[PDB]
Amino acid sequence: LRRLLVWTYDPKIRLKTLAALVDHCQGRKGGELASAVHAYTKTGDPYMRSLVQHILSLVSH
Amino acid sequence: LIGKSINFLHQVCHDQTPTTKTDLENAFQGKIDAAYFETSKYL
Amino acid sequence: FEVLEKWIYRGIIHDPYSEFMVEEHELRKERIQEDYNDKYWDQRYTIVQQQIPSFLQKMADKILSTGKYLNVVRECGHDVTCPVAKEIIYTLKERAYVEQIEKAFNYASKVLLDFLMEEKELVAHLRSI
Repeated sequence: LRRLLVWTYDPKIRLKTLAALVDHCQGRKGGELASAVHAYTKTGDPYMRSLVQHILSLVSH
Repeated sequence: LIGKSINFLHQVCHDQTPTTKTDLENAFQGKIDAAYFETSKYL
Repeated sequence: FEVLEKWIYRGIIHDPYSEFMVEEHELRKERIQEDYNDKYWDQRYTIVQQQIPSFLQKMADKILSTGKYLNVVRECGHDVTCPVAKEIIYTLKERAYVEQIEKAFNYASKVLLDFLMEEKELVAHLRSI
Protein backbone atom coordinates (compact mmCIF):
# COMPACT_ATOMS: atom_id res chain seq x y z
CA LEU A 1 0.00 0.00 0.00
CA ARG A 2 2.45 2.53 -1.52
CA ARG A 3 5.09 0.33 0.16
CA LEU A 4 3.06 0.18 3.38
CA LEU A 5 2.78 3.91 4.17
CA VAL A 6 -0.93 4.04 5.07
CA TRP A 7 -0.70 0.80 7.09
CA THR A 8 2.17 2.29 9.06
CA TYR A 9 0.80 5.83 9.65
CA ASP A 10 -1.32 5.09 12.74
CA PRO A 11 1.18 2.98 14.79
CA LYS A 12 4.21 5.00 13.61
CA ILE A 13 3.67 8.02 15.89
CA ARG A 14 2.43 5.81 18.71
CA LEU A 15 5.65 3.79 18.57
CA LYS A 16 7.95 6.88 18.57
CA THR A 17 6.04 8.65 21.36
CA LEU A 18 5.74 5.69 23.73
CA ALA A 19 9.37 4.72 23.12
CA ALA A 20 10.26 8.29 24.09
CA LEU A 21 8.00 8.24 27.15
CA VAL A 22 9.38 5.00 28.61
CA ASP A 23 12.95 6.34 28.82
CA HIS A 24 11.83 9.85 29.82
CA CYS A 25 9.86 8.48 32.81
CA GLN A 26 12.61 6.19 34.16
CA GLY A 27 13.61 7.30 37.64
CA ARG A 28 10.22 9.02 37.98
CA LYS A 29 7.15 7.65 39.74
CA GLY A 30 3.81 8.91 40.94
CA GLY A 31 3.05 12.57 40.52
CA GLU A 32 6.46 13.35 39.00
CA LEU A 33 5.76 10.79 36.24
CA ALA A 34 2.20 12.14 35.85
CA SER A 35 3.71 15.56 35.18
CA ALA A 36 6.33 14.08 32.85
CA VAL A 37 3.54 12.73 30.59
CA HIS A 38 1.50 15.97 30.93
CA ALA A 39 4.74 17.62 29.78
CA TYR A 40 3.82 16.68 26.19
CA THR A 41 0.52 18.56 25.98
CA LYS A 42 2.35 21.99 25.49
CA THR A 43 2.24 23.51 22.12
CA GLY A 44 -1.43 22.74 21.96
CA ASP A 45 -0.54 20.36 19.04
CA PRO A 46 -3.88 18.62 18.27
CA TYR A 47 -2.26 15.61 16.56
CA MET A 48 0.03 14.84 19.53
CA ARG A 49 -2.42 16.07 22.20
CA SER A 50 -5.14 13.70 20.98
CA LEU A 51 -2.61 10.88 21.29
CA VAL A 52 -1.17 11.51 24.76
CA GLN A 53 -4.24 12.69 26.69
CA HIS A 54 -6.01 9.33 26.92
CA ILE A 55 -2.89 7.56 28.25
CA LEU A 56 -2.27 10.34 30.78
CA SER A 57 -5.82 9.98 32.15
CA LEU A 58 -5.12 6.39 33.23
CA VAL A 59 -1.54 7.25 34.26
CA SER A 60 -2.67 9.95 36.70
CA HIS A 61 -5.52 7.87 38.12
CA LEU B 1 -4.48 21.78 55.28
CA ILE B 2 -7.70 19.75 54.96
CA GLY B 3 -5.87 16.51 55.70
CA LYS B 4 -4.09 18.15 58.66
CA SER B 5 -7.30 19.61 60.15
CA ILE B 6 -9.25 16.36 59.86
CA ASN B 7 -6.41 14.23 61.26
CA PHE B 8 -6.09 16.55 64.28
CA LEU B 9 -9.89 16.27 64.51
CA HIS B 10 -9.69 12.47 64.60
CA GLN B 11 -6.66 11.48 66.66
CA VAL B 12 -7.13 14.16 69.35
CA CYS B 13 -10.34 16.10 69.24
CA HIS B 14 -12.80 13.28 68.34
CA ASP B 15 -16.31 13.25 66.63
CA GLN B 16 -14.75 11.82 63.45
CA THR B 17 -16.22 12.35 59.99
CA PRO B 18 -14.96 10.29 57.07
CA THR B 19 -16.03 11.50 53.57
CA THR B 20 -15.93 15.25 54.12
CA LYS B 21 -17.37 16.84 50.98
CA THR B 22 -6.41 15.92 31.50
CA ASP B 23 -8.90 18.02 33.50
CA LEU B 24 -12.16 18.02 35.42
CA GLU B 25 -12.73 21.72 34.44
CA ASN B 26 -13.03 23.29 37.90
CA ALA B 27 -13.95 20.41 40.16
CA PHE B 28 -10.83 20.88 42.31
CA GLN B 29 -11.74 24.39 43.50
CA GLY B 30 -15.26 23.14 44.26
CA LYS B 31 -14.45 19.93 46.15
CA ILE B 32 -11.43 21.23 48.08
CA ASP B 33 -13.01 24.48 49.37
CA ALA B 34 -16.17 22.67 50.53
CA ALA B 35 -14.14 19.99 52.32
CA TYR B 36 -11.84 22.62 53.90
CA PHE B 37 -14.80 24.70 55.11
CA GLU B 38 -16.49 21.71 56.77
CA THR B 39 -13.40 20.20 58.48
CA SER B 40 -11.98 23.43 59.94
CA LYS B 41 -15.42 24.73 60.98
CA TYR B 42 -16.23 21.56 62.94
CA LEU B 43 -12.78 21.61 64.58
CA PHE C 1 -12.75 27.49 18.92
CA GLU C 2 -12.88 25.10 21.87
CA VAL C 3 -9.91 26.98 23.39
CA LEU C 4 -11.84 30.16 22.55
CA GLU C 5 -15.01 28.94 24.32
CA LYS C 6 -12.85 28.04 27.34
CA TRP C 7 -11.62 31.65 27.49
CA ILE C 8 -15.08 33.04 26.77
CA TYR C 9 -17.51 31.31 29.14
CA ARG C 10 -15.25 31.50 32.21
CA GLY C 11 -12.31 33.83 32.75
CA ILE C 12 -9.87 31.01 33.44
CA ILE C 13 -8.26 29.32 30.45
CA HIS C 14 -8.84 25.56 30.87
CA ASP C 15 -6.21 24.90 28.18
CA PRO C 16 -2.83 24.33 29.77
CA TYR C 17 -1.01 25.75 26.84
CA SER C 18 -1.16 29.44 25.58
CA GLU C 19 -1.69 29.38 21.81
CA PHE C 20 -4.63 31.70 21.84
CA MET C 21 -4.81 35.23 20.51
CA VAL C 22 -5.28 36.48 24.05
CA GLU C 23 -2.28 36.17 26.34
CA GLU C 24 -2.16 36.97 30.04
CA HIS C 25 0.82 39.00 31.18
CA GLU C 26 1.87 38.15 34.71
CA LEU C 27 1.32 41.48 36.43
CA ARG C 28 -0.22 39.56 39.37
CA LYS C 29 2.96 40.34 41.33
CA GLU C 30 2.65 44.11 40.83
CA ARG C 31 -1.01 44.89 41.53
CA ILE C 32 -2.66 42.62 44.10
CA GLN C 33 -5.22 43.93 46.69
CA GLU C 34 -4.71 47.34 45.01
CA ASP C 35 -4.90 48.77 41.50
CA TYR C 36 -2.33 51.38 40.52
CA ASN C 37 -2.20 50.64 36.80
CA ASP C 38 -5.74 49.37 35.95
CA LYS C 39 -3.95 46.35 34.48
CA TYR C 40 -7.14 44.58 33.32
CA TRP C 41 -8.23 47.39 31.02
CA ASP C 42 -4.78 48.32 29.76
CA GLN C 43 -2.73 45.39 28.49
CA ARG C 44 -2.69 42.44 30.95
CA TYR C 45 -5.25 40.69 28.78
CA THR C 46 -3.90 41.73 25.39
CA ILE C 47 -4.22 40.39 21.87
CA VAL C 48 -1.31 39.28 19.64
CA GLN C 49 -1.22 40.13 15.92
CA GLN C 50 0.45 36.95 14.61
CA GLN C 51 -2.10 34.65 16.29
CA ILE C 52 -5.05 36.44 14.62
CA PRO C 53 -6.34 33.98 11.98
CA SER C 54 -7.42 36.93 9.71
CA PHE C 55 -11.09 36.02 9.76
CA LEU C 56 -11.53 36.86 13.46
CA GLN C 57 -9.97 40.31 12.98
CA LYS C 58 -13.44 41.85 12.63
CA MET C 59 -14.44 40.31 16.00
CA ALA C 60 -11.10 40.81 17.75
CA ASP C 61 -11.92 43.74 20.07
CA LYS C 62 -15.17 42.02 21.07
CA ILE C 63 -13.38 38.69 21.75
CA LEU C 64 -10.85 40.42 24.01
CA SER C 65 -13.41 42.49 25.94
CA THR C 66 -15.62 39.42 26.57
CA GLY C 67 -13.25 37.39 28.75
CA LYS C 68 -11.62 40.48 30.22
CA TYR C 69 -15.01 41.15 31.82
CA LEU C 70 -15.32 37.52 33.01
CA ASN C 71 -12.11 37.45 35.08
CA VAL C 72 -13.21 40.10 37.60
CA VAL C 73 -16.37 38.18 38.47
CA ARG C 74 -14.83 34.68 38.41
CA GLU C 75 -12.11 35.81 40.85
CA CYS C 76 -14.14 37.13 43.82
CA GLY C 77 -16.42 34.13 44.40
CA HIS C 78 -19.43 34.41 42.09
CA ASP C 79 -20.31 31.12 40.40
CA VAL C 80 -20.42 31.81 36.67
CA THR C 81 -20.49 29.25 33.87
CA CYS C 82 -21.70 28.93 30.30
CA PRO C 83 -25.38 29.72 29.75
CA VAL C 84 -25.19 27.71 26.49
CA ALA C 85 -22.44 26.70 24.06
CA LYS C 86 -22.73 25.78 20.37
CA GLU C 87 -20.13 24.78 17.79
CA ILE C 88 -18.70 27.41 15.43
CA ILE C 89 -16.60 26.71 12.33
CA TYR C 90 -14.78 28.72 9.66
CA THR C 91 -17.13 28.46 6.70
CA LEU C 92 -16.52 30.07 3.31
CA LYS C 93 -17.55 33.77 3.53
CA GLU C 94 -20.24 32.80 6.05
CA ARG C 95 -20.16 32.96 9.81
CA ALA C 96 -21.19 30.71 12.62
CA TYR C 97 -18.77 32.61 14.83
CA VAL C 98 -20.41 36.09 14.82
CA GLU C 99 -23.68 34.94 16.41
CA GLN C 100 -21.95 33.27 19.35
CA ILE C 101 -19.47 36.14 19.82
CA GLU C 102 -22.31 38.67 20.17
CA LYS C 103 -24.32 36.57 22.67
CA ALA C 104 -21.10 35.87 24.58
CA PHE C 105 -20.40 39.61 24.71
CA ASN C 106 -23.80 40.49 26.12
CA TYR C 107 -23.53 37.66 28.69
CA ALA C 108 -20.08 38.94 29.77
CA SER C 109 -21.18 42.52 30.33
CA LYS C 110 -24.54 41.57 31.90
CA VAL C 111 -23.07 39.30 34.60
CA LEU C 112 -20.33 41.82 35.47
CA LEU C 113 -22.67 44.81 35.60
CA ASP C 114 -25.40 43.00 37.56
CA PHE C 115 -22.93 41.59 40.11
CA LEU C 116 -21.26 44.95 40.66
CA MET C 117 -24.47 47.02 41.02
CA GLU C 118 -25.59 44.80 43.95
CA GLU C 119 -22.40 43.74 45.73
CA LYS C 120 -19.68 46.39 45.90
CA GLU C 121 -22.29 48.93 45.04
CA LEU C 122 -21.25 51.50 42.49
CA VAL C 123 -24.51 53.43 43.18
CA ALA C 124 -23.47 54.51 46.67
CA HIS C 125 -19.83 55.07 45.61
CA LEU C 126 -20.93 57.61 42.98
CA ARG C 127 -23.54 59.11 45.33
CA SER C 128 -20.99 59.62 48.14
CA ILE C 129 -18.82 61.46 45.61
